[PDB]
Amino acid sequence: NLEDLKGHSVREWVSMAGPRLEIHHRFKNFLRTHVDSHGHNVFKERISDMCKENRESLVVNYEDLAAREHVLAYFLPEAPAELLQIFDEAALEVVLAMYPKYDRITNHIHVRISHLPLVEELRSLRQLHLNQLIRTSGVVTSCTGVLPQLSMVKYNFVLGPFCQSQNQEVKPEVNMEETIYQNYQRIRIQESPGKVAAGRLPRSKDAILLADLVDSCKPGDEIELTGIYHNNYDGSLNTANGFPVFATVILANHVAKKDNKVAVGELTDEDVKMITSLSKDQQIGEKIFASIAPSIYGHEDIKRGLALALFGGEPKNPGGKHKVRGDINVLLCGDPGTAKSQFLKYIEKVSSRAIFTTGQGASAVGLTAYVQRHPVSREWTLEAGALVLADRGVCLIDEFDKMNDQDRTSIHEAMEQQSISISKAGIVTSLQARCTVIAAANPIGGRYDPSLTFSENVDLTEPIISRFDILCVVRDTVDPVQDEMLARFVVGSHVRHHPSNTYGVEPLPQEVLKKYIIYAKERVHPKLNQMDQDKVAKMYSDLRKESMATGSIPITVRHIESMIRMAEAHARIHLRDYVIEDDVNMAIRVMLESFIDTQKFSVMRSMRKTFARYLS
Amino acid sequence: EVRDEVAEKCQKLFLDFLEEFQSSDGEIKYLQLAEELIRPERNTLVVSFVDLEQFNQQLSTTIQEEFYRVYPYLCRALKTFVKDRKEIPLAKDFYVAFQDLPTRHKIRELTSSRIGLLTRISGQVVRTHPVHPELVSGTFLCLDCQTVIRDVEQQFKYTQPNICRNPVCANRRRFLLDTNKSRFVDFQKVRIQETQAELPRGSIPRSLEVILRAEAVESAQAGDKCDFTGTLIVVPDVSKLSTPGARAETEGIRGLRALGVRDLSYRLVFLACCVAPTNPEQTAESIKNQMTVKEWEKVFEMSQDKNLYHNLCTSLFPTIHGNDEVKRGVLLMLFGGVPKTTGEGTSLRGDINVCIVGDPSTAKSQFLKHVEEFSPRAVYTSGKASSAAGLTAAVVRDEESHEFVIEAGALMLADNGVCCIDEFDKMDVRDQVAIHEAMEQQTISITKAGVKATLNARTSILAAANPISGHYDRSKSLKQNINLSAPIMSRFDLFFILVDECNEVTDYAIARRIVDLHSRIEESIDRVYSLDDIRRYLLFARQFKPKISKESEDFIVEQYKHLRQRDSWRITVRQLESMIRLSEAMARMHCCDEVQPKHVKEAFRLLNKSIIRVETP
Amino acid sequence: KTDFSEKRVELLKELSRKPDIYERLASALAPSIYEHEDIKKGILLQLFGGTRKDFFRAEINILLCGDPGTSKSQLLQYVYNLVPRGQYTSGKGSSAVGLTAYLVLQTGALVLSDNGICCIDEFDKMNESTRSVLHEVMEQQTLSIAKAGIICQLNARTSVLAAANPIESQWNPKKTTIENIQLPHTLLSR
DNA sequence: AAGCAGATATCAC
DNA sequence: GTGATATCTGCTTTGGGTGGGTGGGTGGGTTGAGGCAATA
Ligand SMILES: Nc1ncnc2c1ncn2[C@@H]1O[C@H](COP(=O)(O)OP(=O)(O)OP(=O)(O)O)[C@@H](O)[C@H]1O
Ligand SMILES: Nc1ncnc2c1ncn2[C@@H]1O[C@H](COP(=O)(O)OP(=O)(O)OP(=O)(O)O)[C@@H](O)[C@H]1O
Ligand SMILES: Nc1ncnc2c1ncn2[C@@H]1O[C@H](COP(=O)(O)OP(=O)(O)O)[C@@H](O)[C@H]1O
Ligand SMILES: [K+]
Ligand SMILES: [Mg+2]
Ligand SMILES: [Mg+2]
Ligand SMILES: [Mg+2]
Ligand SMILES: [Zn+2]
Repeated sequence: NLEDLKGHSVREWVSMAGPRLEIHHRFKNFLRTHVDSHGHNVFKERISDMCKENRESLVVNYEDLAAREHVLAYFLPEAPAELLQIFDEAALEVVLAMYPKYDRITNHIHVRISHLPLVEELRSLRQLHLNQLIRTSGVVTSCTGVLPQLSMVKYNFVLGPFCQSQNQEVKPEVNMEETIYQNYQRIRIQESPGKVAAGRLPRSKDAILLADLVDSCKPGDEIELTGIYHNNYDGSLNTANGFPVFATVILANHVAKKDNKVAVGELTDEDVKMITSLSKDQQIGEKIFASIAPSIYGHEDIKRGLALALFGGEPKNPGGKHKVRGDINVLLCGDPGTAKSQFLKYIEKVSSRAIFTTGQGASAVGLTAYVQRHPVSREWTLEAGALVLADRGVCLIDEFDKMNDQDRTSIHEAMEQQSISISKAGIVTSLQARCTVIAAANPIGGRYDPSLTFSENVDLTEPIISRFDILCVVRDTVDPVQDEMLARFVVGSHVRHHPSNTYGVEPLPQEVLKKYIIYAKERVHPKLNQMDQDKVAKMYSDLRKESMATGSIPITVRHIESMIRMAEAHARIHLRDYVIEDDVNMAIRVMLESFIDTQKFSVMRSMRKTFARYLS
Repeated sequence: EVRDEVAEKCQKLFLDFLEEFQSSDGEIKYLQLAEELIRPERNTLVVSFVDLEQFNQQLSTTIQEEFYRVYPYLCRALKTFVKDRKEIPLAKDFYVAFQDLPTRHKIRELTSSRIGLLTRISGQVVRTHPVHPELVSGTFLCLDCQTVIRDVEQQFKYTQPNICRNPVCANRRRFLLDTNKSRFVDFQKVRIQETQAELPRGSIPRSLEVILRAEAVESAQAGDKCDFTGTLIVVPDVSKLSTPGARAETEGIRGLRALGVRDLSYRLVFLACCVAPTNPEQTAESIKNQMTVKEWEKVFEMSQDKNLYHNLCTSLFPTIHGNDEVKRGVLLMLFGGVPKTTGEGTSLRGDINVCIVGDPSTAKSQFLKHVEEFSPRAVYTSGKASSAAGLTAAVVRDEESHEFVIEAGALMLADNGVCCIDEFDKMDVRDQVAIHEAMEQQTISITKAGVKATLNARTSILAAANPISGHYDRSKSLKQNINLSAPIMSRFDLFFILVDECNEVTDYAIARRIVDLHSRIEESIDRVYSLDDIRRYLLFARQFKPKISKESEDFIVEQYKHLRQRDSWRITVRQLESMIRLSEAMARMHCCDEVQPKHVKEAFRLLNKSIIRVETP
Repeated sequence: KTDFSEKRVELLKELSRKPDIYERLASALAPSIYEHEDIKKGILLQLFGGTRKDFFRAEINILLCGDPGTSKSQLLQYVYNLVPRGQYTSGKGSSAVGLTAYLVLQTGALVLSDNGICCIDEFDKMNESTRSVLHEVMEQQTLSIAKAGIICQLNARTSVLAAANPIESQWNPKKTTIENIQLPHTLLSR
């Protein structure tokens, strides 16, 4: 029996030939026969996906292995290096069996473990975890470049191959041509700021990434790290401490961004089937709109605009000399206590890459990019701010009206040209910043005055206001029926979400919505082939006539391009590869309804009458 | 091998003490404690020195005088005492801690004559270092003969075997360390300082290095005042010593072979086996279990008392005369509501904020001080702050490193507790803007040079404020008397006013109360319940999460409709959620599982009197 | 080192029996200063202090504001020499000895003068942070620090003897005390 | 130039 | 003839910028100019 150890450690047990062969056979059988709840061969699909993409890593979910091979699951945390080597060999055998020509692409398959149940904090690691497989989490604070490390060394006659370990120089000049190398990366992982007690210095660890594990994470990332806790003698540590203390490091096996994030690649065939079937539904647009912050009583315009901003438009560059952004920026502005901050928090929770910041807590350089001073290396370096870090993501700005003016003017270039240009301290460069900006503001005096226009209510000027594709006015009006409905919804929300436990359509589950969004943003690129140019052109002229007469908001060419983005975003919501007439009509309605809301109360009736033909 | 008679005798006698010493109840005191050492995380046993002194005085004296010499043998005795239980691996190491040393020494009494003796000191922790694994006994492979050498002792320096175990082998230089069969211990270095009480007059503070091991690691925090029990040792200059496996790394004694032509100096460090504070996953059932039987019946009696609301109010604030409504509001704040999370991952605030606007010398500071002294986790601060952090975070630059770091403010330090803020109207603009998010979202967000963070501020705020003119004007409304903005005012659940009543009777009552408190400090105070009783009762009551019933639902909806119909201050959804929170707190006050209509009635009474006071003169 | 007895206690009690011991001690307090009798009596009472109830500040705080060229600094120096656990310091930030607490934890003069008297000479020249620190010390008798990973509260049960000058070149009779010396009324009320 | 690590021939018993 | 023990041989040192900023500033180097946040 494999479980029974005849007076050896687990390492010793798995080192000898008999148990080694038994483990190899068991793991190969697990790879070949494991099926899911429906009965589909999991690893047949996983290996096919790996080989189609020409990748070298096979990910194994610890729970499945424990369910099917409990003895191997028990062994794995105690003797990780040996078990992982055996798993690699068996995986290579299976892969070559399925794809006999794959040996040309790679000669090694890495088995990587996910969902390890033994989670530990950076602060909690003790000597009893040494040489064990552990799972921890934190913030990446420092990251090297990808470096070449000796793997199989040859010396100059030419000496025989020599293996290289992570802890000492090998003992036989090196022959560069005949030597074998590996990718090497060192990261520093730190306690997340939200988990360290206030006023306390955070703890940190070092981690080593090898081979195809490199570039799995970037500084500033929230990561879950599974690896081997390893110690090695260090003389200068001993000198420093006066005691024989050993240096520690994590030999990384699996790196994930695990704050509720699923990548397009991780989507399975059944997931895509469900997404496509959903997109076939006739009311899918309404269902997606209803999925935006379901615990808020209806603010249906805000939810629609936020859904459009989440899905996004299509960037274009006709001849390589005229760049047009595809992102849709949103500005919420209205009375206090109307759930603007809750909308922003929901967007932060649902998006894959989102950064939340507030009012006076944001500085100009902190938003875009800053110049870091150093005491010893090159004096000055360039470091990414919020907009750079949120590239291809979302930046949410709360208390947008309370910002310092100098700090608010720093986002103009990023909002339109989608780049940050820095000319400081010998650094002249431009960084990419393609992010959707969603801001929330309060009006002048803390209350929106219906007798005035939007421009009169806010202190923002034309240049910043024009950069927002969608403008939403949140009004808190006293109506007995609406007040009763809101009260009955909110109290029911507090009943439903006790810790013990308008569209007329059922919203999508949040996990389903997250999969749907990632698929549409990655696998759908709607194309604008045909459009009623005369209708859009006539509409634009009418809008510019009325805007000049009333002065409620400025209208620019940017308003034409916003409509095209909204039509593209609407088509993307339906998983359509070509924008159609109903997308253009919806984009027109969204823009005209927004414009009418910026008028004074008296003028609103006339404005609806002026544009009634479109709003029909 | 030569045998140390004294150490072996100490080992035998300590084993006898562990086996035989009897508690008051007649059971073996330390058998039941050693029974806990079967867990992987537990490796240390705490032994009272008074028990050992009672059992055997000669043993205690020998241990005190030869602690450093005999400590390994005491640990071996503990290992033997634990050996019987099957769950312990043969490789596990166990350590002994000594708790109650009758005599104490000052940091400036740590002289050479104390080297190796058992000592107790007090100090304020200045700095803590990261945890390390430290080698205590190495296992080596001999490269000449492949023999395995075990239990090689380490002395401040990485030491390899001197001679190969095999009699035939003559090796002295070539060995290999095997980590998997070596023994390590957790290691932490802390730097402590003299306490302000101990610091001699007109003297620069004297600092000390302390080494914590095994369970003692991460048990003392910078700024804490701690008692350390252990021993004073000398640590040589490792940088000077050369060994076969380890070269030397770049007056004292001369002449050692490992020294070459170099000198060896020494420095004094304290090796602590026990750390304690100098002045010393929850659920209702566990809270009950932590309590003794007397305390549990007292808590039950408190829960059954029909005048509990008034008795608690009077007990908490005995020095203050009048202002019953303010006491009721502060009590409800202390009990709190039920925080909740939505299906989409957003949070519904459950904490309660209260504001007290007062005339000069109206005892609002007294309310804040009473709450601060009562609460276990509470921070008292001022709106006008001495540090750049203020009530929220600040970003400051380390000159040497040039790095930017967060300095925490009051609301961060009070996370999961109560923040009493005095002079709430003197805040600065940065704090004013940040407090919106802090009060509603319970988070503080920063995106500045070198810092990108979301910090927790889950706090209940009790604020004290002055009117704009310096005297409250009854003709005006409360909104007209204070300089708080309407958005900030909407974030407070309750508002109270304290007016100087130019009345002879009130003056006579207040003067009598103050003079009586000063004349008879002990006799003046008469509490139906002691503060410890209330602390235990609050701890028990916070574990209840009352559920809103249907009838309470209807009543709350009707009350909100009435408030909106009645009405830049306005009734928002925040008033509705404040009413929900107050009803939940009222139910919690009686350790109840459902919010009944009576609780809603009381909460609405309080909130309606707050809103009316906000609106009308 | 180059710089009670029963008979001494008997002498002290014999003095305490004298009918005018209050005025005798007041006269002895500062023989050089001229004709400031009430100030001397107040400073004597501050030196003696009130009763430590241990339930209540027992400490007496005194502020001497006035025109330049009076004898304020001399009085502060005489009190500083008299008290055993006293500190003499200045409100100006550039000052060599600071009031605020600032690896070695350095407690300021206010903490060092715990159970003693702190003499603060240029009271009006304090910056806002120092004013906040002083208000905290006078109201709560503690000093909180959260810096460099150190979080702690330091006991500061100290009596403040402060000296203040007007903002103008001379005291302005048309101006009240508050507007003559630019300090908050909240701090003056302590 | 100064000193430790390693190699090795050499006296002594 | 084996165990010291005395002689001989080769390594690398120093702080230093031709030994790097793709080693790291918790391994250690004054002076000035240049970005930040908090400041007034
Ligand atoms: N109603 C009262 N009952 C008992 N004591 C009172 C009352 N009102 C005032 N006092 C006394 O007044 C003093 C409290 O002053 P405190 O510092 O708390 O005032 P405050 O409201 O903070 O005013 P300010 O900040 O302007 O000094 C204590 O002596 C307290 O006994
Ligand atoms: N009432 C007084 N009694 C004794 N000497 C006095 C008196 N008033 C002024 N003087 C003299 O004035 C000088 C005192 O100056 P001092 O430094 O004490 O002033 P100050 O009140 O601290 O004022 P400032 O700092 O504004 O100059 C000494 O010459 C002292 O003899
Ligand atoms: N329409 C609504 N539906 C549900 N809850 C609401 C609604 N409006 C406000 N709330 C609640 O009121 C509280 C305060 O809202 P908040 O996020 O502060 O809005 P704002 O930032 O616009 O003032 C939130 O906890 C939110 O849940
Ligand atoms: K260097
Ligand atoms: Mg808000
Ligand atoms: Mg006060
Ligand atoms: Mg003077
Ligand atoms: Zn050997």
